Amino acid sequence: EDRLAKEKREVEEARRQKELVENTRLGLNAQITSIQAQRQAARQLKEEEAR
Amino acid sequence: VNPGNPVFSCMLDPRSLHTATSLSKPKMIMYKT
Amino acid sequence: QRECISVHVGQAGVQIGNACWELYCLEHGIQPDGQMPSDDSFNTFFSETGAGKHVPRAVFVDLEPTVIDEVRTGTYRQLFHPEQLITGKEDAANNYARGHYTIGKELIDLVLDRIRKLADQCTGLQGFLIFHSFGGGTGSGFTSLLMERLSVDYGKKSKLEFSIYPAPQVSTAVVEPYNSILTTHTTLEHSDCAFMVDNEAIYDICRRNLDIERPTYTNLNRLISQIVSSITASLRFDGALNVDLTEFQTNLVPYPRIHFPLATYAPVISAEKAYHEQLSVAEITNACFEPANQMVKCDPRHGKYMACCLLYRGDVVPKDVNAAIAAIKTKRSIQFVDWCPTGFKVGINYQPPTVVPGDLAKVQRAVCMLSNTTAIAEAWARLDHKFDLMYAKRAFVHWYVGEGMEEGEFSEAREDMAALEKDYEEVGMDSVE
Amino acid sequence: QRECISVHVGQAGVQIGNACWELYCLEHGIQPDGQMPSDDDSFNTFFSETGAGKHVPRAVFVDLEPTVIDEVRTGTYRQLFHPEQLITGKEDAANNYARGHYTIGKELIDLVLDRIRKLADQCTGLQGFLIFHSFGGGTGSGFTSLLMERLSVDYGKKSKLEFSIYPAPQVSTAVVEPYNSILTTHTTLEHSDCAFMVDNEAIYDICRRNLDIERPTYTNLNRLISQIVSSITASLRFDGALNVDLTEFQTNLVPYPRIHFPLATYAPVISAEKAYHEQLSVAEITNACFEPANQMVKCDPRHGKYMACCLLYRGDVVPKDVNAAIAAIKTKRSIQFVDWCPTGFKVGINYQPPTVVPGDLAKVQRAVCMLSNTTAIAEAWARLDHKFDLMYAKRAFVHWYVGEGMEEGEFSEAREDMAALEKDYEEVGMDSVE
Amino acid sequence: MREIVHLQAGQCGNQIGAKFWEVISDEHGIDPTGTYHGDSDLQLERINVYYNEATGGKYVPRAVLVDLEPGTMDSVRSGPFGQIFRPDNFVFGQSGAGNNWAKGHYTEGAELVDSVLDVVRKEAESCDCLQGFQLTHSLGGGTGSGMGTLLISKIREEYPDRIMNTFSVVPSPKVSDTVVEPYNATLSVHQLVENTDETYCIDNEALYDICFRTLKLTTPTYGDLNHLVSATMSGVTTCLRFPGQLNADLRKLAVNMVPFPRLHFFMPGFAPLTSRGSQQYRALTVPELTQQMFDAKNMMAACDPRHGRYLTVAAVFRGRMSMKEVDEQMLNVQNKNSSYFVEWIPNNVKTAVCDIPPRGLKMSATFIGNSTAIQELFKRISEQFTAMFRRKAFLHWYTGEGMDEMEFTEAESNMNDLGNPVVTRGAC
Amino acid sequence: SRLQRQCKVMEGERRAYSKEVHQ
Ligand SMILES: Nc1nc2c(ncn2[C@@H]2O[C@H](COP(=O)(O)OP(=O)(O)OP(=O)(O)O)[C@@H](O)[C@H]2O)c(=O)[nH]1
Ligand SMILES: Nc1nc2c(ncn2[C@@H]2O[C@H](COP(=O)(O)OP(=O)(O)OP(=O)(O)O)[C@@H](O)[C@H]2O)c(=O)[nH]1
Ligand SMILES: Nc1nc2c(ncn2[C@@H]2O[C@H](COP(=O)(O)OP(=O)(O)O)[C@@H](O)[C@H]2O)c(=O)[nH]1
Repeated sequence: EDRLAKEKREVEEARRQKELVENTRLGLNAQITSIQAQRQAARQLKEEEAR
Repeated sequence: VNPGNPVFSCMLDPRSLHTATSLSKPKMIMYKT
Repeated sequence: QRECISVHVGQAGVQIGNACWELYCLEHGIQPDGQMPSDDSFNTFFSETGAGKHVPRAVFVDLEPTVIDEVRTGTYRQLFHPEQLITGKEDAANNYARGHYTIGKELIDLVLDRIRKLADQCTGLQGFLIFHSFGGGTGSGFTSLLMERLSVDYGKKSKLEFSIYPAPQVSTAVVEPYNSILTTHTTLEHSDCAFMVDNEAIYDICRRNLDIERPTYTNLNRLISQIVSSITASLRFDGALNVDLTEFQTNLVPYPRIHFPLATYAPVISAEKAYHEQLSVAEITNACFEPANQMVKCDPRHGKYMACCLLYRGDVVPKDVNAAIAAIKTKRSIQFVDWCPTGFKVGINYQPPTVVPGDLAKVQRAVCMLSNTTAIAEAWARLDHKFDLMYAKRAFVHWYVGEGMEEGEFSEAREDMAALEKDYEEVGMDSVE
Repeated sequence: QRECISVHVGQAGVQIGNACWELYCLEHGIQPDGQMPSDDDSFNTFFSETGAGKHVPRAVFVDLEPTVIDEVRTGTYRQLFHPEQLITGKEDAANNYARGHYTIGKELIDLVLDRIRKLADQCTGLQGFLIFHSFGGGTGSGFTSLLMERLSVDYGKKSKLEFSIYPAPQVSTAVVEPYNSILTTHTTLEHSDCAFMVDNEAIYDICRRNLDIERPTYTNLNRLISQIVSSITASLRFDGALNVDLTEFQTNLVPYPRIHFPLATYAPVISAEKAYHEQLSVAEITNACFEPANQMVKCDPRHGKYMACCLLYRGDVVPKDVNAAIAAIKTKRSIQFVDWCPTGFKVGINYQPPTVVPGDLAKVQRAVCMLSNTTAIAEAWARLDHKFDLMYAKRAFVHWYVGEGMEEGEFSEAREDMAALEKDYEEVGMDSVE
Repeated sequence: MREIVHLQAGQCGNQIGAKFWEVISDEHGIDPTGTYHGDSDLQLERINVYYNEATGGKYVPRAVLVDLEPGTMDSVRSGPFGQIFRPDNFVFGQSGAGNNWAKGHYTEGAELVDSVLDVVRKEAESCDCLQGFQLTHSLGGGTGSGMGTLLISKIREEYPDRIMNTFSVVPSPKVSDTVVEPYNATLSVHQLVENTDETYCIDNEALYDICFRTLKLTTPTYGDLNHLVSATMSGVTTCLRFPGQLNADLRKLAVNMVPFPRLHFFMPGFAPLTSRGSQQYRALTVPELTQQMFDAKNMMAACDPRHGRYLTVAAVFRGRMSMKEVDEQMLNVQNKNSSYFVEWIPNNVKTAVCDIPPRGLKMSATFIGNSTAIQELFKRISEQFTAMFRRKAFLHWYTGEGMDEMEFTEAESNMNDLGNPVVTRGAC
Repeated sequence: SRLQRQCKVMEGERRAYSKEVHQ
């Protein structure tokens, strides 16, 4: 039973690293979407000053 | 306090952890002397 | 409970303060008009006004308007108390004599009176954070006069400066050596610990790691905001090694005169780069000691480290910190002083970095590395050499001496710099006795 | 664990690395995006880790001249490599060893050693380096010479395997290839730990002969080189009956401090419509390795003596059918050895069959890499020294070398050192009579 | 009935001591409020040795807490089993020891040690023996050393005949944490030596090794590291709680472990410490336990006994075990290895068995060794402080706080004149 | 000059020895 308790803490560390890396992925994907939005604004600015 | 601590901790039910004999009483066997 | 008062003197200080209070608001969840949409966390840089709003424990001082008026017109108008924001009516005009002597008396009494209620509205006062530059007359002279008053008034409380260093190669003004030498003459005897942050080093870091080919003051000041929020987070949250400003300053100054440590940030990754690296505890500490991520343009190879405090913020394993520090201490390129074997100072906090909408990538580890080095002696010598050529011909000194300054004070401004150079040589030479 | 760092320098190195990492991604299972389509550690030596398992290769793509790293950075694999892992210069070396080693080397050598420093930091215990260049162009000669010098200074106890492209006797691409080759071999004779030599011409001839391609290009040639490098570095990548390491190859191939120049060749280079017709045993593949037309360097092996021989079988290979094949080759007479090294054939067994990319090679269950150290390379070395001597008789193209900054005496030092190398080649040759 | 108060001081003692209470509570049944939601009656028949009963089944822990910066205090409270301490016990001190052995034995300290002794006195009168005390501090630092010393001094100055087992985290040998780690300690050891009865130098670098070399704990929080420290503290004071055969209290240990009145610095160590995978492969038995009890790997210190001699070592075993096996392993592990154990004092080992084993284990033990090799850790501090008082470095701070140079030299002298003894009586 | 340390540490030992002779 002590062995299984230690395995359950192994699973605890597993869920901690999983949730943290998923939070990392969502936040940085938000950053990527923001920077592509800025780039699209830059292209629209380019086209309108060409006009 | 933590069921993963380096030294032991267990949550097995201690009242079931008792054994008797032919002419004895059920002794509470983790805290008997 | 444990509070420290923020002062932002000069235009550099005011916009660094705008960036930092933006950062603090998005740290603690404060809506940028004061109100907090729903205890012992905000009450160290924020004071709740008895009903619902949280006014910062900050005072923004400028000798000339429009810099404060940007704040008073902008989004953060409702956040600050309209009397903490103090404006003069005439610019310091990049003159130390006007920052210090002639137009200082119309503002310094109001500033000290204003610091007085912030100290009164504080159960335990712990320190001051003065944000300025060694450039303009405002950030030189009014900072000097402010520390002269605070040394008399609150001498047993710590004073941490955030100084913008006069750039070694680019500059923006011809009287930066004059103003810098005079203001560091005056703040050597009154300051407590003056963290130094140079413009050109961040100019390099914003090209190298941030991949921004055209950055500016918004990015520069927000990185320095990340620095100050990284160091003043131990007394803002709960940590594994919670570490006070007095503890910052007790393990960085060897002697009473050497109080100029250099900062560095770690993860300066640029969003579309963190898909490919660990940003692990060992390699962030390795990237701290790289001689390109220094916030002051100064090579650490021609110098020795005195003492160095590392502040790890986020999910950091403190024993991975142990292993990283063990890896650092064995390398032959990172040379230390022989009299201080105990060099690397852990501070641990469980608060991850919080993303301002912008450029720095979201990371779960961030270590701020504040090191006191003998390598800033060469930078001080370069600044003294800049002083020498202009002092040799009475260039621009008629402007100062005709406006309160004397020709005399330039002298001991030169010889205490000579004394500081001699002191750095004395601490740099190896012990033989 | 058994990590290995790849450094691809020069255009030849960069595109051989393109084929190499393409093959590695198709063999392990990493898609070009870098995400793992899992649905265990046999990625750990070349690829590495990050958050959420975006697998990134441990390569350093260095070219002094741009656009050659740029088709990689704008191509299919634009996100597999780290964006500033690939280091690009802005000054072509202009086929000049002296510019790649003496003028345009300092703007990039510090930064590439910084990148090698942090890639070696991202390792537990590093097994070795695989450097990829040619003995031709200025980047390949000069920057490899400076890089080998600095890596030997900093990491002096470490295995450095290198895959050089040989200056071919006949085809040629530049006219200063003898100059670059002799100078870079003078510089790398004291530093290169093991330099596997691969000539273009024999690849060209076998592509004509048994690949049945009348019209192939460097995609095919560098693809075959990708096959041969994936063959040499596979035992540190998977499991095998007889596992073989880079230090084991170092020990086995080279007996003297200087004769460290093996010659490679592949086995089943059969061509799909040619593969259904054929046995694919363990015996005839070794016979094909020793057949004197399927080598990777245009050098006749019957005009020389074999010094050492390492064979690396991959796939469904029997580790006693290798015994039978090696016994047959020992009984054969035309394959003749030196009298001081009776033990010649070094077995390596791997359980992983070759994984073919969409291209030229076929579905084969058995492929043996062949690394033979032989005395026959003396003929090719005297052949290149012939060209260097007749070019240097009338001081052809030497004003660029002397005007960029390297002095005249390096040519004489290179000639003296290569005369010593040719004497070493001849002295290791004859039988013992004492 | 005996009684031991658990004085805690500084971030170190706070978290460590917090872990103490959590571990001892569970072993005694007490829940995170105070109710004895426990099992065996043998758990309450002796709880007046760590918990004073509060009208209403709330066994409140006798724990005085002294921090000079309300911060590690808030932590103690929030912590699950951290709402059981009595408000008054929490002695805050809005200020900051600022890592300065001076700013703790002189300034901020004085204006708090008065309130501290108050709580202590009250908790010291509510007793029927006041066997002794127990301080959790970080020799290297401020709130730990400054206060620790001031408090430890005041305690011995008043209560004269009572034990004082301090569990201190001696400055590490590899990496440090406070640049003033040397100074902070040299001034401290000075006090600890001439005042305490039984320290238990728990070096940090050690616990780390135990975390990656024996337990394989991958991501080791500062929490797991504490549980180890707790196991020892508890074991040492087990006989004065649960019953057993050859019982041995705290005076017992000292009297039978301190050769001359100074060699009191001891080395800790648990016993059944296994792993997260090897446990299924290990069979517990007095034999096996010993090869681990004596495996320097456990010894949570920093001076592999191999490089020194062993004055006296006590091992408080816990669990149903045959004393034959006990004495046997003890002697056998004192014959095979003999060049280590000194000879000027025969029967070097000291046995002890407190029946009732740990909760969730068949057998256990706590190895406490008094090695002459401890000179190692001491030597480092001395040499470190040496090159620190010479070039008068990071001293301006301490000096200003009213600490004359001699106050440091005198201290260095002592630890050096404490290093010598260990060799004097470590040569025979 | 600056006697200070003499009177301080001697006063400490005097009041010490005086206290454990009171006891
Ligand atoms: N981040 C940041 N740095 C600044 C800013 N303005 C100035 N600096 C730095 O400060 C140096 C000169 O400006 P200051 O010293 O602040 O001049 P000032 O304090 O406004 O003094 P006055 O001219 O009297 O108004 C420059 O070299 C910059 O590096 C700013 O707005 N943001
Ligand atoms: N497989 C393969 N071999 C090549 C390639 N390019 C060149 N080679 C061989 O290399 C020899 C010289 O090319 P390099 O040494 O790579 O020239 P380089 O690296 O571009 O040097 P610079 O022109 O200065 O940039 C030629 O004779 C070819 O035989 C290539 O792209 N792929
Ligand atoms: N055993 C244990 N040690 C700790 C814990 N937290 C911190 N420490 C150690 O305490 C030391 C620092 O204590 P110190 O700076 O003196 O704290 P202070 O007393 O408040 O000044 C560090 O070296 C830590 O390793 C813990 O939870 N358990």
